[PDB]
Amino acid sequence: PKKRASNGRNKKGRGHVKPVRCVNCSKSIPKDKAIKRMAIRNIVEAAAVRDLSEASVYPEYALPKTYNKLHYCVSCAIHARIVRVRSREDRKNRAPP
Amino acid sequence: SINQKLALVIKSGKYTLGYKSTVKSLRQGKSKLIIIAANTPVLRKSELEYYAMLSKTKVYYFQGGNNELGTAVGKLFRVGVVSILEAGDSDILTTLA
Amino acid sequence: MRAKWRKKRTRRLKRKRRKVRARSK
Amino acid sequence: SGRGAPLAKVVFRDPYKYRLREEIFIANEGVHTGQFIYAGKKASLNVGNVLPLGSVPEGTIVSNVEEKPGDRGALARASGNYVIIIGHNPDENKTRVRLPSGAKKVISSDARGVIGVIAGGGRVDKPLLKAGRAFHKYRLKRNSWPKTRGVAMNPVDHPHGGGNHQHIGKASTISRGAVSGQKAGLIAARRTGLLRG
Amino acid sequence: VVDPFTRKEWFDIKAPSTFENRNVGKTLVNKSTGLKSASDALKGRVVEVCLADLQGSEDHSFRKIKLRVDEVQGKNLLTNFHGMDFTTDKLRSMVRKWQTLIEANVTVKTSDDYVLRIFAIAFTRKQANQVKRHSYAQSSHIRAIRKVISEILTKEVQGSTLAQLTSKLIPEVINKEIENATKDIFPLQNIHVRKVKLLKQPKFDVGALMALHG
Amino acid sequence: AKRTKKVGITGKYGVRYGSSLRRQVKKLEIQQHARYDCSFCGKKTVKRGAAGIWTCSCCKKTVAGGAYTVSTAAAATVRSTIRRLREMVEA
Amino acid sequence: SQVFGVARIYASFNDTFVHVTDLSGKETIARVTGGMKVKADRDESSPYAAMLAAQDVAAKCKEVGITAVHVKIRATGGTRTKTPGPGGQAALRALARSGLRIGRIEDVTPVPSDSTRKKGGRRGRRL
RNA sequence: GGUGAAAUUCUUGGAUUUAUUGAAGACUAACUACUGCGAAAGCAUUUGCCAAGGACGUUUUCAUUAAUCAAGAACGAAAGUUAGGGGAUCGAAGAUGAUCAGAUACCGUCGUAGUCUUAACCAUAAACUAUGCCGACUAGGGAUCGGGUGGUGUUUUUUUAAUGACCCACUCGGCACCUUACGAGAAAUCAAAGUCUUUGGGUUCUGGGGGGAGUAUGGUCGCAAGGCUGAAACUUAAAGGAAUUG
Ligand SMILES: [Mg+2]
Ligand SMILES: [Mg+2]
Ligand SMILES: [Mg+2]
Ligand SMILES: [Mg+2]
Ligand SMILES: [Mg+2]
Ligand SMILES: [Mg+2]
Ligand SMILES: [Mg+2]
Ligand SMILES: [Mg+2]
Ligand SMILES: [Mg+2]
Ligand SMILES: [Mg+2]
Ligand SMILES: [Mg+2]
Ligand SMILES: [Mg+2]
Repeated sequence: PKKRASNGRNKKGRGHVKPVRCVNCSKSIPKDKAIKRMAIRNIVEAAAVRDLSEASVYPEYALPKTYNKLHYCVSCAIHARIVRVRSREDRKNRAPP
Repeated sequence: SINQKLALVIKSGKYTLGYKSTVKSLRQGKSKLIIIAANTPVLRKSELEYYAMLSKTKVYYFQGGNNELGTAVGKLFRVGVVSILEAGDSDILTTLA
Repeated sequence: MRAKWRKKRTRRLKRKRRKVRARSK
Repeated sequence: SGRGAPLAKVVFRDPYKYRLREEIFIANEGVHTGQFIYAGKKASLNVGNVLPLGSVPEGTIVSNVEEKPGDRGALARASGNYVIIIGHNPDENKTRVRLPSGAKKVISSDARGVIGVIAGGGRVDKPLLKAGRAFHKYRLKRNSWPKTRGVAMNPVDHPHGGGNHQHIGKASTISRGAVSGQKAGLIAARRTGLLRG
Repeated sequence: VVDPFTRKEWFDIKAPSTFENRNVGKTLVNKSTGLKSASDALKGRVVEVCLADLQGSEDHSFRKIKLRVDEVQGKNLLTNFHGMDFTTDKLRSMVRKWQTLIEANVTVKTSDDYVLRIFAIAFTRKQANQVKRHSYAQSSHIRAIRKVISEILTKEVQGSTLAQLTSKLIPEVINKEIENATKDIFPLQNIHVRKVKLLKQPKFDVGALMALHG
Repeated sequence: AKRTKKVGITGKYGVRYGSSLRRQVKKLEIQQHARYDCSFCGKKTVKRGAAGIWTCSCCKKTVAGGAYTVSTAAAATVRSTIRRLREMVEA
Repeated sequence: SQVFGVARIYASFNDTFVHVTDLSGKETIARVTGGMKVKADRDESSPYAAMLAAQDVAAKCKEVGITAVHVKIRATGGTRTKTPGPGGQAALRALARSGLRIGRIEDVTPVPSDSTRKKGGRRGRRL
């Protein structure tokens, strides 16, 4: 039977979207079906900040952040526990948190 | 724009087509405008300005060869030069184009 | 037997059947 | 005759006495009779003109390029061939070019070339279909045709000759230092076999 | 054993006058001698340095500047502006979803024969009181804004000799000009040149370099 | 009436030399025997006189072109590149 | 008051480079890699190998005159992971430990406009 | 370097790593979304040129010119074929290093074809919304794209004119979504898959248990690969769909 109304993807009005490559295994993925996450990390840590504040010129200069959009194939997102397989009623929920 | 002005002269005004009749009309002072095909040879073309400069009549340089100019004046042959004897319901003489 | 591989194998038999026939012809 | 590319007869006025001098250029594609050619350092960048290499931009396509300034054309003369100006070296003026064979050459910037590609291109695209067309092609060139295979000969005639079967018997790759009478085969071959990396 | 660090000379990098404090840093070279003298081992060096460092003010924490050494006098390497570029974390923090990114670039020559490509970036902005959540331009605004930006960038360059372009780039008066000339088409928030790359160098003009390095 | 199905002009070669070779010749012979528009007098009167020589039967103008066509694509690309660089020089 | 160099920490997976240069980057000063500090081939990219490989870099920066460093952290980039390896953080912390001053940390991972198709096949690297 | 761990491979002749400068070919990240356009296939850097198109607006024109369509045609991913060009990358074949009982697989490093383009072919995909097209009607809601209409509604520019952008309220058209189950369905589910034994709006295509078999044969198209058309003898009590408990 059919599992999802939005079959497994987000494409109603295209036919063809574009492929993207999985960051974990390089699998080719339609861009709308890819599981996308936004990793915003401190350039150093959550614990070496005090060390870098003590041992650096420019007191509390910037603490720059690292931005990268990750694209995951279905298999790698499930095996990395990014999407966490859900129940029939709970998979209809599109809320992030 | 230029083509529809040409079509209006052919429909409403009076005109002559071809080298010999154009030069005769340039001699007789009956020409208000000369349209010159792009691929008209340079000797004939300079001959046409020299005649036109003598009679103080405007020269417009058609963009397109004698096939295109013949089509523009509504003909099924090439015309390398057209002379406008008098504009009819057309503003071809008043508009700089 | 996957359906596309059975199709491929059947294309191989057909491709060689049309060669033995042309040979015997 | 014997040349694939057509020739342009270009008439110039002699600068030093009242008379006309004629020249035999190799016509570049797009050059027509009655066209004005301009040949000089101050010539325009138009097909057919003859310019020094140092006074044409990057990526310019020229033909009949001088190997040395004044030799009157050595490079890219066969139909459809051309030289690409790939760089300038203004101090001790040199121009880096790409030859039809793909080699990178350094020519003096004062050597001349003709803007455009040698006309008659695509000729070898048409198969000859038959010996007779090769006969007439070489009747106008030289006595290089037909060719008898060395293995088809006798040992007195060719190093490939002899044997109770037609075969070569030793390697066809011959050293560069072999002497005349030995250099039949693939001379100084760095590799052999179908070109397939 | 070699230990090449008992062999080099520790030169000092100087910045063009169109900045704050011109003391940038130090460069290690060699000990000069015959047989490939160390004098030529510098004339092409390019050093990136933050505009915040060479201006003192921290509001220039992004937008690093490339300074290329032109010649060597004494224990001093005189640098000239070689390029400008925003930092990566600045770009990435600036690109956000539910908005439009507009980018324009122009290749343009200065009053000098300095050929250089100017880039520019801008982002559609939500108006105050806006309820809709994505603030996108209508692709006619985008060409309108891009046409405005290109014209402004071409106008700011073609005067503004390299020294004047740098003195224009530091206080970001160009982005006030872009904003003033685009505020009607569509509101924008993060308007920046974001990059300058020099494509072709004019005559070396040692006098011009000395006009910046006193 | 359609006298041949596919050989066309290359039916003069009968059954010899191979169909692929005859097809290859056929494409280039049709090009080399075609009439082309004159860029000078605007008439379709340009015929080949020899490989690389294209002569307008009127206006007597002769141009140098491809072995089997008046203009080769390489020649067209070289024309555009030369024009582009010329305008860069003249800009 | 201080003399600056550049740390240029390349933190891939399976290795980490601590490559201090001058400001220009033309002159290397103490390039030490994680593979130098361990012999197991499992942990060249480990934080401990990075700790040791940045400790001896800074022990070399001193006695040569570099007292402060601008840090450029790098991932493999191109068509690869884009995520800084485990060793990059230990190497940065090791530089701060070692008395070297720090200024202007930045990430310089080469990020294309997607280009030059990624290795692995269409179905990806499946194990 | 590479991996889970390694080998293979490069490396004191300097590998990897740093910097400056080039060359080539491909791709067009982020922005990029339950958003857009296209007949579908598909289509994402700028700018110019060219022809086209939907929707909207309309107190313009024509006046049945229309719907669907055997035959007949144009287009039609990728792979593949031919001949040039290009050939950075990745990479059916192949090589090689591993793993294992074996591994001619997965993993590693290379690597021809191919990947790109031009001129021709081919005509097939889970070419899918697995949902023919045209028309009408049956329920509530909010968001969104394009056009329009209306607010003594905000906002910048001279302080506010306007315009833009935004807000609100309507309206046509569109991609969708949410709730409910009128109603439908075997159910999953579905605003169409509803207005069906209370069975008829128009029209095209296709199916008739599972295999044999999309096989054989003939025809036709194609350079080929193959495509379209397409049985039977024989064999069989199931095959299958959806859901439930384990
Ligand atoms: Mg299932
Ligand atoms: Mg599709
Ligand atoms: Mg022979
Ligand atoms: Mg014999
Ligand atoms: Mg982009
Ligand atoms: Mg859009
Ligand atoms: Mg039909
Ligand atoms: Mg089908
Ligand atoms: Mg179907
Ligand atoms: Mg839509
Ligand atoms: Mg039945
Ligand atoms: Mg049946």
